[PDB]
Formats: sequence, structure tokens, C-alpha cells
Amino acid sequence: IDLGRVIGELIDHRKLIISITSVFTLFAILYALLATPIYETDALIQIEQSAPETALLQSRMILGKTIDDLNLQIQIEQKYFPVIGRGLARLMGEKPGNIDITRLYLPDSDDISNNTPSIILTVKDKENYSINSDGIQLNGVVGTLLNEKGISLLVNEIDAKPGDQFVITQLPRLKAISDLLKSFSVADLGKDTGMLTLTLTGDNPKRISHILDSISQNYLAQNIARQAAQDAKSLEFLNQQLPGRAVYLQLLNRQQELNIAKSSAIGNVRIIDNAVTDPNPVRPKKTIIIVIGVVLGLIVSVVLVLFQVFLRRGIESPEQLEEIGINVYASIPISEWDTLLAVGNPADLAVEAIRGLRTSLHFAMMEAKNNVLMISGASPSAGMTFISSNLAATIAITGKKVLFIDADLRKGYAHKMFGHKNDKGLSEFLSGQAAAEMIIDKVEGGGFDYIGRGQIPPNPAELLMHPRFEQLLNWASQNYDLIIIDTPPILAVTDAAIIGRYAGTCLLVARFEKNTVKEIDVSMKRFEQSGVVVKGCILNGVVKKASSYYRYG
Amino acid sequence: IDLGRVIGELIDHRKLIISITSVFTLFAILYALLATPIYETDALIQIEQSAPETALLQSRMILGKTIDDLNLQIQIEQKYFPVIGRGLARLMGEKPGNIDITRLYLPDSDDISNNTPSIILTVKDKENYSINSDGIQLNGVVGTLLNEKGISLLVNEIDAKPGDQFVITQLPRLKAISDLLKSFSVADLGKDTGMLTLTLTGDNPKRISHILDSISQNYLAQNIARQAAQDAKSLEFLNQQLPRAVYLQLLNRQQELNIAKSSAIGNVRIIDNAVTDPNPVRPKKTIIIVIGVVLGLIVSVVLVLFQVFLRRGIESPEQLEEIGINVYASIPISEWDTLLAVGNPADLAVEAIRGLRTSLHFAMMEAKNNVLMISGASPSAGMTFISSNLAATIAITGKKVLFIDADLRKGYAHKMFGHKNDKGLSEFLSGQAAAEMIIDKVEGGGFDYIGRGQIPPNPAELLMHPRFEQLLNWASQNYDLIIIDTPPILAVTDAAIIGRYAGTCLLVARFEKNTVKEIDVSMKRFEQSGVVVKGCILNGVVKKASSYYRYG
Repeated sequence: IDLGRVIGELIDHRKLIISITSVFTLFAILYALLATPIYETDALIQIEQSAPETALLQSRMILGKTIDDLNLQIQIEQKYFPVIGRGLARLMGEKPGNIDITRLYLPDSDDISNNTPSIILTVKDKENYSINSDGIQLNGVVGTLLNEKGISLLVNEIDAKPGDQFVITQLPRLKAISDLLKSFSVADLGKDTGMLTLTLTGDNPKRISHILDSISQNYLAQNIARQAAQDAKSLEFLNQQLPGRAVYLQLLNRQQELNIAKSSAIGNVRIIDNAVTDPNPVRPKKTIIIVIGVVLGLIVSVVLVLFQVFLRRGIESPEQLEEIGINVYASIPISEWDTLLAVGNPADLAVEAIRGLRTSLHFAMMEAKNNVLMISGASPSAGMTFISSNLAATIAITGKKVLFIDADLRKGYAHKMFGHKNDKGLSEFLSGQAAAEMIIDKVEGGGFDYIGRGQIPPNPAELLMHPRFEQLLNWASQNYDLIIIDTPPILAVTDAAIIGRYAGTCLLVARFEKNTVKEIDVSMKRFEQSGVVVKGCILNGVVKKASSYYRYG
Repeated sequence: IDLGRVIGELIDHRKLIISITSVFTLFAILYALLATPIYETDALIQIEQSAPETALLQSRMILGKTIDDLNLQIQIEQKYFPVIGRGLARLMGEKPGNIDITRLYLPDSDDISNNTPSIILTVKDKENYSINSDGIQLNGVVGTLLNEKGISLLVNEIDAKPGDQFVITQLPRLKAISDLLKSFSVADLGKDTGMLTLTLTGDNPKRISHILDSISQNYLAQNIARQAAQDAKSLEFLNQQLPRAVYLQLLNRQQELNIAKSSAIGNVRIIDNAVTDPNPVRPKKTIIIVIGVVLGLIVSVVLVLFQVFLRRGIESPEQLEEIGINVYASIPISEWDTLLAVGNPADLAVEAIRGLRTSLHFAMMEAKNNVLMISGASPSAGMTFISSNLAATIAITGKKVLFIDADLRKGYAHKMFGHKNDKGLSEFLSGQAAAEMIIDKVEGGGFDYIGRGQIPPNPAELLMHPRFEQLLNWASQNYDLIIIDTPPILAVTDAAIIGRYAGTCLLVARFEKNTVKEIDVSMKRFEQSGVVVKGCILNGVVKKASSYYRYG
């Protein structure tokens, strides 16, 4: 988990980490290139406070007058069936479609849920067009207003590209307020200065400048209207109260004072400069999400790789087994590769390591009480028969006579791999229905005598206790230089602990990443309980990255 | 309790955790889907302070005038017998019912507790209807008012759906003010700006906009009736004081006060009349559902950890080996009246018993005799299961096995192997039977079996009798193995009496039932009695924790 280990596993998993980081950056870049650009326009309003004005601008009288001025409750979008059709259309350089509807009146379904009757325009040419509400397509021409089925459309200046689809939505006036008010924004930047910087953000650049100018003009007009409206209510009741006659003349003097004031009462709000749209979109923020894509890919990659590190629990190196006090006799690397590897590809790495095992056993197998070696995998799929068979081959070619007993009576398949006469296997001998001679075979490849399990017997462990088995071993250890026995795991059945009574040397075979140290520890302790002293293990299937062996020649 | 152990038990208990988290999330879904929506409407009120205004709008003078204006003390609900009938009615798309009562006068029961006389409207059609107060159903039609039994009711524009029930409550004016006031709210957002955000929240969307509009109008008229009242008091005194140049000056002031009074532009303007946000603000969807998820998750965690800190039994042979107990086996639970070792010989729980046979055969050599005693740490430790199957799995090997069931209190081996209940073990110790008529032969396992026989009155006094050692000495010569079942030592002392003659003694501990304390005390009490317990035999270990697996 150290920095060195970190970089090691990173370069080892460089494919995964770069793949995930690159794919998230691909999502980021496609999103940055497909998200519609959003321009921002600004204006400067000057007054002589400004705290009421930042709230009166965003009031519904102001926005509500712009909406009715520009008909912004008539919403128009070019149709693109995919969620990214519009973005790719912009990327291709296609000029976006746009039309002007000066007067819209839907059939006004205006239901509780679907209060936005949605219609689609099919552009037929630059002059005529067709409108489908729910299938009923009404063909129409710009100029002439379409008044059918309670549906009133006055659409003019339709765009060029025909065949397009334009979704029209007569969303409610309150909605046409709320969206704008969401986009609209005000500030002061002087905390007392009359300057207000209105900002409106939107997609259609030319539209937002007009909308902001409309807001500014409405604000100008309404402030002119208010100061005058004070005097206007005064004037209204003066007009209502005119009938004493000298007082009538005094009221006429006040009337003439008030009347002109209304026309002349223009002030207190100022458009220092009308709205213009900044050509550079402010959103989507390029180079701010792509770096977020990079960092998101990096963080998720590390949080996944660390999770996988804390996932696996199998053996990782012989040092783990030697920590418990287990003499790992070999580390057989996994070979890329029906005949024996030790005779098919005699110079493979996995066979060089088995020769390295042969020498170490040859040293460790003298002083053993007899020349019978028992090899029991830690579990199925630990390769016990692979290692035992190749070891038998590599010891046969040396020149010693080897007998390879496959005492895995439960699911042993060595006879399925050496070529066999399935009759008269091992089990058929223990049952007493076969003699010691008709069971041995000759693997022509390895050159070592082979004894197969034969038929699966109903009672394996009961058979192995029969005293004929020790007779077999006593005879063979006199007629052979080495005897290798295959036995089932000790975590599953007790066959291994029965055969181990007669074996001089016993070894476990542990698959590299499959079997855990717990399985080896429990297996060795369970062998000891049964009076069988496990000599050591033979780590197997170690990946070539962690295997010390390499080609030499 | 470690992260690995945490996730292991979570996946093991994945059914429980997902079940409870899912059902609380379902409760959250149904609540969020049935909780009646509440809309809020907004209006904007300007002044040129606003600190008095935020408390004068909420005064009873203003609210109580809207109440009397819109008849808000006349409360109406569509009736739904369940607590969720209204919600599901909305779910089904059914348009909610509503009527209009322009004039309600109940009998005015107005008791101390039931100061809110409640009646129910039964909609008969679009024109007529019936009202039951306490059973007395009065039929009436819109238009004509029902004035009977002191009940003056004028309902018009009754809804369409007939047969419905409408609960009508003439709640007192103070309550009809207080509810509006708890829903009502004010703010300023400028701290000196005249801008006030009136906000009112209700369920009926169209109603609350009208309510807030009426509040605004009442407030506006009240502001007129303060300032126009100042000018009107001045003008009223002029009108009362008018009795010639001074008269013309007073007439000038008269018309000036006329215009100043009647103009009376309020310091307040309604910026924009109240409108209702179509999106309900409560119930807050996706804010309680996530709270439902986190609540289910936290309660699942706190319950699973509690159950973790609930069980005290053995959890693995390592716990026994820590104390210094040689766990000779771990027999897993078998799914499965004949012996398992002859019924289903390939069962995992029998493979483990063969594994025990081999370890005993090694560990039982050098023992002073071939007698094995197996005593469970408690009843329901499966002692007889293990001993019987072990005797079977040793019998098929070919050794002659004698199986003595010395559980003279509640032994039931004869109830399992098929029996001649006469002449059991007790009938031998009592001296009324000889050693030969007590022995049987289980045809299945193939081992000679000695039943306890009749429950004696004094078990322990019998077992001390010297005939028992005669039996064992004779058997150990005529049999290759002798297995003795004995009662738990924590309950009676028979086990420590038989153990004097047993070469090997083993305890059987159920996996999660028996604790480490029971095993430790059992071995200490065996030691005090001069019986050296060889080791334990963990029993009934669950397949999740056992290393055994099928092979073949």
C-alpha cells in the first residue's frame, strides 16, 4: 500500500486507470461541446438607495409587462429527437431554426397537469407550413391567420429550412414570469451608487438583448408613471370635485400646476447603456468541467482500485506462508498452455520450476521413513494433479522408476488425461476384485507407472482404511524408487488424513490467488490432529509478474 | 465487528436489512404520495420602517375583516373515511369536491368542548341535497335557504358529484383568525425597503390567492381610513364650523381638504396581487424520501449491531482453542428416523464425523482403555446425534462397537434405534437383569447398543454401584470401542461418575447455543472430579462458517 506499491499497482493497472479516466474525460468533453451555449447580456441603470429597486425590477408587474410586450409565453424550440440533437446540429455548423409568432391562441386545453398545450410546426417551405396538434395537421401560410378548431395562429417570417419540427408551448403567464425571473439578476456594486447592473442570461443571443431592453424600458416608463400617478390621483379627484367660485379658480390654479407636471415628470432612473450581449458564452463553462472530468475519473479510479486491493484475500507471495512457519518448497509459475507439459514443452517456465522442486524434494526426501510422497491440494482447482503429474514426469526422465497413484477416489481424472484402461483402477483393487498387477499402467509420455482410481466407489474413506492399501504401498515402495499419491483436500473429506499415515513426505498445493492462508493453516492443523506432519506447501499458479523465474537461453 | 465482518454479516443478513429499509422507504413513498399538497401564494407590498406593518397586518383587526368578508369561519371538507382517502382520491385523478355556502347559521350548540357544531352535507344531485346534523336529514336545494330547527343554511353552486359527504364546521371567529394567522407570514427582504413579501400557504390553490388579495385590500382600505381620516377630521370640523373674506379663505381650505382627503394615496401599494405557485411546497418530495432511506439505513445498522451484541454462544473453534480446548471436529448442520450415517452416507455432516473418527483413532491410542465418554455441554447439544453417528461410522469400518446410553434421566436412544425397552441399563445396575439380555443390535449402524431402560428413581446412586465397572471391564474385552452417553455435568453429576472409568472424554457444544463459559465451567468441574476432558466437539456449525463442502 506504500507509495512504491501504489505506483507499481498503478502501472500494472495502467490500462484500467487510463481507460476510466479517459472515458470520463470523453463524457466531459462531449458534454462541454454539446451543452447549449448560454450568453449573458448586461445593462447599466443609474439612480440617485437602490435597495427597493433591486426588488421592484424583479416584481411581477415589470416582468409581466415585458412578457405581454414580447409574447414570451409563446415558446418556440427546434425539434431534435435525441437529447443531444441540438448540440450536434450546432457542432455541424447548421444555422439554428427560428420563427416569429406574433399571435398565438391554442385550443386552450389548459388541464390541471398539462396546462401547457404542446403543438408541433412542420415547415413545408419558406411560405406555407403545417401544424399537427394531436395528428390533425392544419396546413397554413404566413400572413393569413389560421383559425380552426379553436386554434388561432398568426405565424410569420418562418425560417428557411423546411421539413423541420417546431414545438410550440403556450405556457402560463406565471410560468413565463418565473423562468425569466430565474434568469434575471440585479446588483449595485457601489452599495449606495445609483448604478445597477442588470444581467440577463439565455441561449438565443439576439433575443436576450431585446428582452433586457424591454425590461429597462418598462422600468423607465413605470417610474415616469408613478411619480406622475401621485399627482394623477390628485388630478382625478380635482376633476371629480369641480363644481366657492373663487375657490374654484384656486382649484384651477392647482389643476394647471398638476397637469403639466405629469407630462414633465421624467427622472430618477437612467439607462446609461442599453443591453448588449457578450459574444462569449458564460455557460457551459469549458475548461472547468473537463478538469472536473479528469479529477472525477482520477478519484473514482483510485477509490475503485483501493477497493479491489482490499477485496482479494488469497495468497500473494510465499513470504505470507513462511510467516506462519510453512516451508514453501516451490513457486510454480502459471504456464500459458492433453499430454503432459513436462513432455509437450519441456523447456517451459512452469517445468523449470518443477525441476527446481524436484531437486529441493530430492534433498528433503532423504531421511524420510519411506519413499512415498503424498501431495494434497488445498482445495479443488489448486492444480494438485498438474503438479504431481509433471513432477512424476520430470523425475521419470531422470532415470528413477516412479509410480503415480491417483488416490482421489471421489473425482479423480488422471486416467482421463494419461490415456487409460478404466477397468481395474485403484478402487477395484481395494474391493479385492483386482490384483496388484492389473491396476498399474504405463504412461508412454512421461515414462512413469500410473494407477488410476477406477470406478467411483460408494464408500471411499471406508475403502482407504482397508489393509490392502498398505500392502500395495509396501510392495510398491520395494519395487519403485518414488511413489506419488494424489489425495482429495483435507478441508472436504478425510481421505488425505487416512493416506497420510503411510506417507513419508506430505505437501500441500496452494493456488496462488484462490486459496487463502486460512485454508492452508487449517489444513495443516487438521493434518497434525490426525497424526500427519505436513512437510510444506507448493505454491502454484503464481502469476509471471510475481514469479522470479524467467526464460534463460 | 470489523469492516470485513460488517459487510459479511450485512450480506448474510441482506434479506433483513433490505426488507426493513425497503418497508420504511415504502412508508415514505406512501406518505409523500398521500400527504395532502399545500400550495403557497405570494404578494408584494411596498411602503416608503415596515416594522410596525409586519405586526399590523397580522393583527386581528385586519385578518378578522377578511374572515367576515369571505365567510372563512365556514369550513368545508370533502369527507373521506380513511386517513388517506383524500390523497388516493387525488391520485385517481378525481376532481376534488367543493361547494359554496354564502350563509351558514348552525343551531349554535357551541358547547365548552364541542364549540364547533359539525354537520355533514349529503349531495343528492346538482340542485338538491340533504344535511344530517345528528341523524335528522333535512333535504334542501340551492337557492332556497333551509331554516329549520334553528339551522339557517344557504348553500349554492353545489358541486357535481352526488352522494358525497361534506363536513361543515362553523368554527369560532377567533379560531378562524388563528388558523389564517398561523398560515400567514410576512417579511421585508430589505430591512428598510417598503417591500413586504406577504405569503399565505393553503391547500385550495384558488382560495388562498383570494384570501391574500382580500388581506391586501383590507390593509389598503385601512391605510386610507387612517390618513383620509386625518384629513376628514379636519374637513369635518371645517364643515361643522362654517358660519366673508375669512369665509372665502375657509372655503379655499375646504376644497384643499376635500382633495387631500379624497385623494388619500396610501403609503402602501399592492405591487402585484397574490398569485399561487402551481408547484406545491409541502409535502417536500425527495426530501423525506431520502430521509426515509437514511432512517431505514440507520435503524438497520443500530438493530444489526444490537443483534451482534445479543448472541453470546461459540462462534468458531478458535474461541474454544483460545481457552486451551482441543476442538476435535466441527460437525455442520445437516438438512435432514434411521441414522444419518446409514440414511444419507454422503452427507456433509457425516463426512465431518468420519473426519472426527480419524482424529479420535489417532488421539485415542495410548488411552488406558477403549472406552469413550461423550457428554454434551447441555441438553440440545446434539450429543446423541454425534455419538450414534460416530458409532455407525466406526462400525462400517469393521470394529465391534458397543454404544451404552448412560443418560439414565431422559435418554431416548431406544426411541431412535428400535428397541426392546425392557432390560435396559438401569435394569442391569439394579441387578434384575444380566449383562447379556440388555445388549441389542441396531440393524442399521451395525453396532451393539445398550438402552438406558426404565428411568430409575436414583440415577447417580445407581451409577456408583460396582456392577457398572464390571460391565465396562467385560465389554472393553468383548468390544473394540465403547461409547457412553452421559448427561451434562452442569445439570447432574452422572457424567463425572462414569468418567472415572473412561479413557477418553469429549464435550459436545452446539454451535451458537452453548457459550464458552459453559464449556470452561464444565471442564473445571470435570477436573475437580478427577476426570480429564480430552477436548471438545463443536457441533451444529452453520454452513456459512464451516469449511466443509460437497466434493464429488
